[PDB]
Amino acid sequence: SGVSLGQALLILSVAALLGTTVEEAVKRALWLKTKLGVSLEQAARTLSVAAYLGTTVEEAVKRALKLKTKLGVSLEQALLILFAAAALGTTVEEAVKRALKLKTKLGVSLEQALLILWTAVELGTTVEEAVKRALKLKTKLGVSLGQAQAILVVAAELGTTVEEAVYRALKLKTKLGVSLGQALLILEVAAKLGTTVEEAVKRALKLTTKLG
Repeated sequence: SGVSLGQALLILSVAALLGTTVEEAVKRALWLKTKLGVSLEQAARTLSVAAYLGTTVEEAVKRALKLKTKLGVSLEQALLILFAAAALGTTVEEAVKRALKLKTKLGVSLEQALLILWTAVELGTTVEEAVKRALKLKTKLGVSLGQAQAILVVAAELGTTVEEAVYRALKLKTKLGVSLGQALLILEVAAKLGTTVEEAVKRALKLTTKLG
């Protein structure tokens, strides 16, 4: 029970994505988190997958649950599938094949594999090249693969070099005393909101009750 800064930022991003007020975004998210008994993050993510698919939230969930039972995955994983497949513009079976192809090939989570696939979409590169870049960062900065891919996409959303992205991220981790995760989040949210980092955070803090 409580809103970590992280959750708050995401919800901002959702509010943005839906194009609703952040009061209504958070109302919907907290309503979904209880109705489904998921994390708040997962509730926001579900809102964002439904939007991404151009569907209603029930419809998305109904579909996820047909993939949860059919493939024996977790709900979130089912949502990720749907999202990945959308992004690609393929079928779920194809998406699922490619992801379990990356999962085995690289020794990662299914979730990681999907996200790699989605990063590739955004970067406009091959999945081989995306993994390349992510492994380059992982090593260069001693960061996790997740971080690496995150940085990549954030660098993309900003329309800046990965170097400059890191600079600003690190600069926000020093200036504000956040983790790298948080900084990246903040950067992307602010870019999606079309505001400063300071504005985005102040907005996030209005929702933050827990201490991330």
